[PDB]
Amino acid sequence: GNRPLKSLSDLLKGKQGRFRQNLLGKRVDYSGRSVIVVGPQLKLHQCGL
Amino acid sequence: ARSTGPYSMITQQPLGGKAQFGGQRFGEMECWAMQAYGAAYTLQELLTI
Amino acid sequence: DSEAVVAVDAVSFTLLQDQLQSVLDTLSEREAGVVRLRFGLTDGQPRTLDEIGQVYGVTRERIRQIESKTMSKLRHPSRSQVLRDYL
Amino acid sequence: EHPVLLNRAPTLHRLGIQAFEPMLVEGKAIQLHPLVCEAFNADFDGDQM
DNA sequence: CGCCCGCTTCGGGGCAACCCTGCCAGTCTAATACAAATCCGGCAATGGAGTCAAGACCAGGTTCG
DNA sequence: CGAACCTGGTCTTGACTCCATTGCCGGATTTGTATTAGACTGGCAGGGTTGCCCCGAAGCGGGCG
Ligand SMILES: [Mg+2]
Repeated sequence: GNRPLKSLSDLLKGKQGRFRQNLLGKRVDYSGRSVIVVGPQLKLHQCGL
Repeated sequence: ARSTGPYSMITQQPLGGKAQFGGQRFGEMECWAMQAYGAAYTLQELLTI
Repeated sequence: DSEAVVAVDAVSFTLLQDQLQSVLDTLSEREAGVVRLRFGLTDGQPRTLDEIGQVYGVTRERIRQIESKTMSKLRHPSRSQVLRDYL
Repeated sequence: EHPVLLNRAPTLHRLGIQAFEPMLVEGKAIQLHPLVCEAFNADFDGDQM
């Protein structure tokens, strides 16, 4: 498909190297996301879940 | 949500996206935020275990 | 990575080992020694009837009698309800 | 009494991650207290945390 | 005479945000000939490993004199 | 107070069965290697347009032993 290959130098350079992609910012366990809504009866230190 | 799920192949991070379980990318700017608080133990948690 | 450590079967396996050693300690000592040597629970080497009768100094038919008696004891559900959920 | 963190990408500054005491809420959307919208830069147009 | 160096331009690598969300890419002379290796299928030496039947053997809980 | 019992196993003994485990041994298949005599004699072939920045290279006008 005429795709240039990925050598050893391309494992470190740029945004997709090991540094910016897997050394500093990792996917973490014990995690989750959702959409947010306003909670006007909560206390300041409380939150919905 | 994800407590413990599938894992990536070459590196051993948790995987990505709602199609799998995956975690949310605790990326570089969030590492800066928790450095700026000074929370060192939670950063060690989220990047090692 | 479908060969990675699943991290819940490992702790289930450790709890299996703890509960299994407890249930095997509910019996007497010759019995549990025969079971552990017959199924290799002490080194991973499955000893057979002649080695067990040699290390206890009896005949292999006595070992098979003790084996059948204990495996009849274990199939009683009082020694089995805590292990039934582990399949 | 077991706090959780609430990231919001993009984490521009230090208050993008805060720690709230959770409480259980009917529904499937995270209820955020309204007085941290200014720190999170979070309107309720469909933002996710 | 040919000799060398100060500005100019040409080129060349590096970088340009961040959450989710996705999921599997191409093409022709053609066969023989032989030998080592490998493998697999079937009896054939087992003796070890298990299994049963039978009994001898106690020494203690159950009943009669 | 003793007799006799029958029963908790405890252990052994011998006889029998089954079954793995090499061991040849021969055929099937699998993989490697060699060999084909008319003549044939220097590639396709594609993309590529951002912008900015820093720096290093090649060159041209300027003077000079
Ligand atoms: Mg918004």
